Amino acid sequence: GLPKNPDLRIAQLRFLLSLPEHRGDAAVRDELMAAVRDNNMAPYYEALCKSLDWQIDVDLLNKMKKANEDELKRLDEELEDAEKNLGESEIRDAMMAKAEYLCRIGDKEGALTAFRKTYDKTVALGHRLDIVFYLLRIGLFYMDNDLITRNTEKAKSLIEEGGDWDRRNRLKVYQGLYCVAIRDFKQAAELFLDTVSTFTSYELMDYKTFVTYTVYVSMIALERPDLREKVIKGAEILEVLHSLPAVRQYLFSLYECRYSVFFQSLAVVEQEMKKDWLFAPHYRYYVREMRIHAYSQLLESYRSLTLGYMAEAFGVGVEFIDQELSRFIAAGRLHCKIDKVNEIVETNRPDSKNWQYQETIKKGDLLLNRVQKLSRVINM
Amino acid sequence: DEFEEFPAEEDAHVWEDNWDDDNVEDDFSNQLRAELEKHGY
Amino acid sequence: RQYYLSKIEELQLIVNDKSQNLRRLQAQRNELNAKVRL
Amino acid sequence: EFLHAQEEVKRIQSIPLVIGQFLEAVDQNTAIVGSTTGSNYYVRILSTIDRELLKPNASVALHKHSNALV
Amino acid sequence: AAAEHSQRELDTVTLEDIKEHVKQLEKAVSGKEPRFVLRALRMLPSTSRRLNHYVLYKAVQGFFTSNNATRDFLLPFLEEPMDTEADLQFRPRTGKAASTPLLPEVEAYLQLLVVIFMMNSKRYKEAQKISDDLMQKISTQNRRALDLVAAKCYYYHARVYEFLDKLDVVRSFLHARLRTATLRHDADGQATLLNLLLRNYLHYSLYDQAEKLVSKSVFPEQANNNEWARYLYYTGRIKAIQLEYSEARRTMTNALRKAPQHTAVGFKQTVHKLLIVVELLLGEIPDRLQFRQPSLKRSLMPYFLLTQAVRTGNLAKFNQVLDQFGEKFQADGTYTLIIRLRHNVIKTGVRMISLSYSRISLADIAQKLQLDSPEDAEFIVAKAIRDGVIEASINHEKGYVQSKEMIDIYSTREPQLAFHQRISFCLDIHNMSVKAMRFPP
Repeated sequence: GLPKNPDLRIAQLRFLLSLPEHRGDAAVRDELMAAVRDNNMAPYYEALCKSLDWQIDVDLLNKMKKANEDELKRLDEELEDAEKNLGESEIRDAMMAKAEYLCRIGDKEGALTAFRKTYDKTVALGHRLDIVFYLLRIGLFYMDNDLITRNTEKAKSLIEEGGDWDRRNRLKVYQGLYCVAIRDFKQAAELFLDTVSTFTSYELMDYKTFVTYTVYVSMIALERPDLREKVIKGAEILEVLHSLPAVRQYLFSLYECRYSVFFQSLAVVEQEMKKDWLFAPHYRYYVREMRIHAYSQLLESYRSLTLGYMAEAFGVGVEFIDQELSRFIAAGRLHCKIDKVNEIVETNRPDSKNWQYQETIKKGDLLLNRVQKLSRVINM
Repeated sequence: DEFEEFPAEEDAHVWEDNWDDDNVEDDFSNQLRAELEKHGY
Repeated sequence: RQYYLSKIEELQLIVNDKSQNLRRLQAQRNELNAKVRL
Repeated sequence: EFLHAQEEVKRIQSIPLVIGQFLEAVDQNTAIVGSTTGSNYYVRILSTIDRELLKPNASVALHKHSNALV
Repeated sequence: AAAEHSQRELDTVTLEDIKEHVKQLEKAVSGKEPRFVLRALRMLPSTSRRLNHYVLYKAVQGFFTSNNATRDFLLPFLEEPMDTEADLQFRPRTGKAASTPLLPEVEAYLQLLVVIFMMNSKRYKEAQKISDDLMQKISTQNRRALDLVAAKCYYYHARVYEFLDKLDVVRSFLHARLRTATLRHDADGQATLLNLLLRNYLHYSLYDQAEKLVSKSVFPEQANNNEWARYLYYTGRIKAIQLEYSEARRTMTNALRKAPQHTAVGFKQTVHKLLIVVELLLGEIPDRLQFRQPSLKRSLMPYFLLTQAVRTGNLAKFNQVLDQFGEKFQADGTYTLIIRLRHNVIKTGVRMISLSYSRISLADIAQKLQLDSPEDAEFIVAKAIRDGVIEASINHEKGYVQSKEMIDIYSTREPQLAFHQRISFCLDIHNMSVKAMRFPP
């Protein structure tokens, strides 16, 4: 529905180029250069050249600059014609076209100011929503946290005043993408599960990419019952996963307690996640949380198990499983303790009463601190 | 009731980061590959 | 001479707090008596 | 004395009681109830009973002597 | 210029504010309640700003004006406005009101305004004379309410001597004034004087003297949360230096909890620094969030590096951060504690091993803690067990460290004791809240 400008594939390719092991890659360079030359994207060409210390082609750069200049002159001429002869609708459309071209040619600040001016002149609620969505897309393209937050708030408010279900679903997809960008995986899983059945924001990513993101985030966020009900038994999710054997194996290995295959698939998923432009900083966190999740899931069904049993189940050595278990217990993530003399992990899961008492102590301590502060404030 | 006697004297990320994030180590894929080839032979 | 000043000062503060406590007790009793009468 | 008064208040709604039909609320702690005896009485209401349960048709239990809704 | 007119407007609204404050002081005098005084000194810091030379000149020419020596003492210390067109005669006291001598509250408050304004002008010597005269005047006064005001100026007095860099020509005077407050059974004055004296002691590094006094003197519970926080911070520093690390950590945690939400950035930063250092001494890794707060990020960044170095177990990183930023610790007054942590890092590793494992052998402990010999591991683990950091016992017959098996605490008396403390606090809170009830006549 909405136009694919700006292309997030361009941002993904740029991030991949910025990566060390893919900095020397050529196919990424070829695809990015083809996209730029199909789009005549000069300012972003300069930005990429200065960020990556690239050798700028003077002929191509000059051709791009001349094309951009003549096109901008054309849009200005159409805007003047609409102002002189036509009503506010045609000048509005001309200004939207100018802003769209500015965003297309990779100008960030120019596109921002043009879209802001258009929004100032925009009256139709649907067109305000479209402009806000364009600003959100630009912010996602440049990973501008403040811009994304402000435009998300604006879109939410606009939809609350008047919101069609299509734009609300699209805003849900954008919010899920941003939540992924800020490691807020629970909300991202919520939104992706809500939008998987009616995903229409193809400008952000393909359906398969969205489904892979949904599977990953739901795995890291949902517990076992919710994961089984909404993801394992998900209709559309299973339908698309029929065409993604790797993601399907990764998802089903943990649910079926096939921990060695799960670990191998998690290594594959980490390798995929490192190259992703959006899941970039959270790959270590995601992997650590998945390892903790697998360890806790295995230990939930056992009171005391030999370290060799985990080594065989996860397909690793005794030393590696011991080191990871010790590190995660030291961080207070697993309810167990290790007997290295016998090499037996004994779970220390608190009973219902003990956990309830500890939660009561914590919550009551917080509430009593608040009460003491309030009383000392008011009693002078 | 400010405490003026004591004078009041990049990485702008929003997400809460845990101590383990600062810990340096090889990638989990590398560790798994190493353990797999160690236990394979 | 400072005897009298110190003694009357401490007595003034204790009688002040006692009068305040008496007033609040008076009000509490009045509420209770209103409930009983109702 | 307040505890004693509450005990007396509870003692008011004691066996035996006469069933009547709550005809119509008049104001706070005051109503008209049609007793099963065959006569309608303008009676008082104890503050204990919630004023929302007194439907204009729901049956009520009244003091045998004073016919007051209890 | 209209800028001077707007300055005059804000000046006269400050005049209205100080008129309201002195009215509250007189209402406290004539109302037999000191809480109005506390409210006046609570509004005092807000109006400590927004003032200039003419504000205080018009204040002292509106009040006093009884031809007393007070005028001869405070007028020469500040400048005077010219023959302004707006000669609005600001006279809160009319006739008999100006005839009667000023109450100690109002004169103390205005002289306090003089000294704080003089301090804001950064000429400490001029404020020294006015502070000395103020406390010569209020020394003889035995008014209970004035003590509150006295308390505040007490602090300010010490404050000015901080800019005079002496802090010692007045130590005996603060001792005597604290003793006078103690025999007067005052709460606010005693607490603030204890806090100022402790600050002086720590500024001159007399930690033994401070420990002796805090052992002898008793901090009044019914004091300001601000003064409580300062006293808790100073006591935590004392206990940290005295090696009483756990009590120091608890006291500093309480001080941080009682910090004025977001009002004292510097005090919170210092408390966070000391708390992080002492928690590291205990072997506990502090909260990460402390380092990511907007106000405490850069201040605790060297402490972030220190915590990372010790948690990673890289003593080379510890020495490196000592070389670069360790000198800053000397400015922060924590260098000795940082050296103690440099030589006590291994306690954190022992605590980690105890937390993770339950029957780890001595050889494995030495391997995982970089200890050269298993006997050294035995010595370290035994010392850590004795010093209340570990809950294990070493079966020396075959060399395994068995942690004390976890018993169902809810089946023990510990929950009863915790609930007893909570119930006592709740009942005391109810008793305090119902006890005042402030029903006016």
